[PDB]
Amino acid sequence: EIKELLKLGDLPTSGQIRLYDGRTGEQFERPVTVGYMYMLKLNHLVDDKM
Amino acid sequence: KPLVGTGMERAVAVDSGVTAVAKRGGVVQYVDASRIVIKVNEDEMYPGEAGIDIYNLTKYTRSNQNTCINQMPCVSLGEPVERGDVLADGPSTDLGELAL
Amino acid sequence: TTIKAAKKMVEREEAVVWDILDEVIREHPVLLNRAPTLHRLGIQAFEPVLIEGKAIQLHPLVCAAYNADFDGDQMAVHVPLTLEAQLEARALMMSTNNILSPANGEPIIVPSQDVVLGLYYMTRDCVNAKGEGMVLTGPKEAERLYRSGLASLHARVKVRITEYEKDANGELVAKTSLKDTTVGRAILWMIVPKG
Amino acid sequence: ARVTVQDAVEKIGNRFDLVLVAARRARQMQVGGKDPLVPEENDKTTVIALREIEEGLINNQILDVRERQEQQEQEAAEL
Amino acid sequence: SVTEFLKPRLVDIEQVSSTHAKVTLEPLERGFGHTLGNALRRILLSSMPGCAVTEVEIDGVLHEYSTKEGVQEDILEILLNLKGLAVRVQGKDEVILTLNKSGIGPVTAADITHDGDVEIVKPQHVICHLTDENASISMRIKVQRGRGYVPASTRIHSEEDERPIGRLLVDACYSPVERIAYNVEAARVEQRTDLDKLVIEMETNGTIDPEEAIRRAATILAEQLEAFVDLRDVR
Amino acid sequence: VTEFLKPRLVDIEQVSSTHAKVTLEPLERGFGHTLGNALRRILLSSMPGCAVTEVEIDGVLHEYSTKEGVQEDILEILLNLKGLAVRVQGKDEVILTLNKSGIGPVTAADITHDGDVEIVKPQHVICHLTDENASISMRIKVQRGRGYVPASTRIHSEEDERPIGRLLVDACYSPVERIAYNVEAARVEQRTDLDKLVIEMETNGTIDPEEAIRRAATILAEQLEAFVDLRDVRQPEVKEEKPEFDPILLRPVDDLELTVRSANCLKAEAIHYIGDLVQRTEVELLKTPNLGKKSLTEIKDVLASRGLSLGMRLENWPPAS
Ligand SMILES: [Mg+2]
Repeated sequence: EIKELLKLGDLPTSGQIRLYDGRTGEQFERPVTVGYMYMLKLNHLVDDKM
Repeated sequence: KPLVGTGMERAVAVDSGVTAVAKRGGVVQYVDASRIVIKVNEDEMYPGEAGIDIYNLTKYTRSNQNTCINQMPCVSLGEPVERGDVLADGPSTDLGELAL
Repeated sequence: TTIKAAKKMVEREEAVVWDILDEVIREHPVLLNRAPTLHRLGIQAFEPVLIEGKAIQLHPLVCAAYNADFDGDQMAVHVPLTLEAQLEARALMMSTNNILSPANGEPIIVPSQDVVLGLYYMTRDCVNAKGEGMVLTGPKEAERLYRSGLASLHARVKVRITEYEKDANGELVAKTSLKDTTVGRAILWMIVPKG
Repeated sequence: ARVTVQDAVEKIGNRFDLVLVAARRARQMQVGGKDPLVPEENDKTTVIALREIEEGLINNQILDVRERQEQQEQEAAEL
Repeated sequence: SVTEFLKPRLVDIEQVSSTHAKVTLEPLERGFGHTLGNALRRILLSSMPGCAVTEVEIDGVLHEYSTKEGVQEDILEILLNLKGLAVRVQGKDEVILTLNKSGIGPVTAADITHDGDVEIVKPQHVICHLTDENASISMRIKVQRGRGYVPASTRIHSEEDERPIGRLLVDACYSPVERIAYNVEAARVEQRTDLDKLVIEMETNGTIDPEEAIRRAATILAEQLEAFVDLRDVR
Repeated sequence: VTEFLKPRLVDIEQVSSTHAKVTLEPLERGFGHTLGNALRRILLSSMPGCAVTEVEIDGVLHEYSTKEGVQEDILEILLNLKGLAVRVQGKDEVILTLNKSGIGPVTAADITHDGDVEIVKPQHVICHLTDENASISMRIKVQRGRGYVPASTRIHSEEDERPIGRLLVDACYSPVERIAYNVEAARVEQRTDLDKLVIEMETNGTIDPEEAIRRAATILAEQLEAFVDLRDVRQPEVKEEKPEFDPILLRPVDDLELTVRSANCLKAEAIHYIGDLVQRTEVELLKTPNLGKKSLTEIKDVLASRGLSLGMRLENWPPAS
């Protein structure tokens, strides 16, 4: 189902896309996976720890 | 809004008392960042000594964990709302959906 | 002149005090300590370098001894404050002076997952890649050919190595020979010492 | 600068007496008012003390000989 | 020839939209494609002349954690929308714009009092929404030109600019470019082979000109390279 | 400020006189990475020089050959030849011979000395020769190429004709043998982090490494010359033309931060533009109805606080409407 939902859009089916380096500006071999993940900022801010 | 949700998010943000729930479905009369005034529909309105409903949104105030708790209105003027529908998204909410 | 002026300048944090702070921590080590201390390596000595931020940057090869993952572990820092103290911390409690665990002779500086994965990928040779079967003079030319993109990273290549062997005395005999190894191993050879 | 002290452990019997004589040299160099016998590179007293110990011209015996020489010079100047 | 090769030259500033632009550098002999592409991309993403908002002044609200009877969104959303707004100034380096609005409606960029050298890149950019007839908003907006990006915290210099309570500080995030992609392809040379033409697409704020920003970045890179074009031991 | 920071190098270590370690400090937060990457990608491939490209042994016509007279295979011969650097004059292609026999090993000094070429290391050992009965000779052709040409593209050069059965060697026209740039943190009085660049390079010795860095900088500057501001400053010209009438006068009176009451009173007298009001002394205001104290005060405040005043004599109005 996720595969057909991806193929609905123009995104690649394998889920892993070729990525370029930000520093060297060359192509990363072994196409890295990439997506959209939901993340959370924990209630352990550093300004109350240092 | 969280992209990969579980469907249950539509309940936590509603079944709790964090967001502004519609006690009586009606027509939006006055939208403001502080208060929200709704006009009760003729059927749901009481046949005597009745009027319009007012929800006083809570602004930035200290919570029990030194966090901010603020409600943001998510309705437009003249937009009819149903009973139980959300009117203002509280902290970490988006259109009646939990969004941490 | 007095202590009040220095205190006010420190509070203001003028541009003339940062160099003083860099000078006083030129060779003044500090002590890093994990919250649960098990063995001697629970407290180590390190030369501090100043960084703009609110977190303590730690070496990746030492935290394995600390059993300290980076998921939110908080550690403490202490100051020796005495000449005897600074010399002791530089002499005994320093990280370089503690490479073998006091329990077993096995080294505690064993590399972690990231570096070993990188090196494994660097040395895991395939059967066919860019530049399979060519010849390279030295590891420097291998690194040049690799970074130029004209060849892959792992490919069976006949290169020439110049290795050194320690004789009975303190002599390092040199031998140059042609080996058939992957480009990754040849590139990594520029790192290992001659012995 | 200084990163390893194993070469100092080689020249001294152990690490405890090594750090002891190093602390004595550091006291002589910082508050004792003695000049460093090796040209420093903007390093503290501990680093130059460890370097002079590694060079082999300073140890416990040399330090007590120097202390005896300073004491006899002082008592000859006092008279 | 084998030595003393050619230099590229700009030939097109064709824009597919009002902001999404494309440039085509050609020709490049060999390997200079990826080099120039990555270099120009990093220089563009690093720092370019921007004209974002720095300070705001609303007579009604005193602090960004307050409200105001008449506006739909909150002061924080107003600051966010103002930061998202782009504008172009030519003559001076810092300017103050006045925005006065009344009546029910979506208050956008087209409702501000423009000036001579001040150009709004898009008037449809919504700022807030007035949801009351007898409600008005009169605000001042400080816009200064800078380089790179500076947050609202470290920009403080003295303790007097914040003494006026109406003065609110937003993080000056000025960056005309937003995404810079590039790719090399086979160039059309007269009589040769394997010459590379570099197509650089840029999704920007529309404030800066594509050719202007490209030449500015090229000059910056050349000046930085000049540091050791005649390198010598000097302190 | 739009004015960047220029670094000042403080260390150029020339250890071994053929391997340089240069530093650069300070740079921007991301300039070190891009500069190191550009310099590396230039010196690796796009750096003209000279190197061996053809080899021909008078007795061996294949890379695989059990050749007598030498205790090394042909692969080691090709490797040593590839490791032989030579600088040539304006002549972009030249051949040389190695007619020599003997007991010891043939080195670079045994090449036929020609004024058109120059060997960088005569003592560089080429091939160990059999101590007796070993008279071998081979010719080598060098050219002036662009950079590294691997065997894959080299075997394609063989694929063209190779009519004699010509042997081949990996062409490495780049004078630099290896390069490694590293970025670290550098601190200014209050700057968070600047890119301090450290470049360790090692060349074939045919040219100085600092000279190679200078040549790479010059070639990159010549490449970017097509877009360098079109000039040094490109605008040493400041001309200020300003008419007598101000453009604020053309704008309507509703753009002066005035109340709706005052706006209605101003529109009552059919005075829309500001220029239609600046040419009107206040004598014609308190006679206008609905202009008492609050409205008059607001008008005199919001209009004259901008520098101008109410009531002036001008003739350039309205240009052009
Ligand atoms: Mg943990």
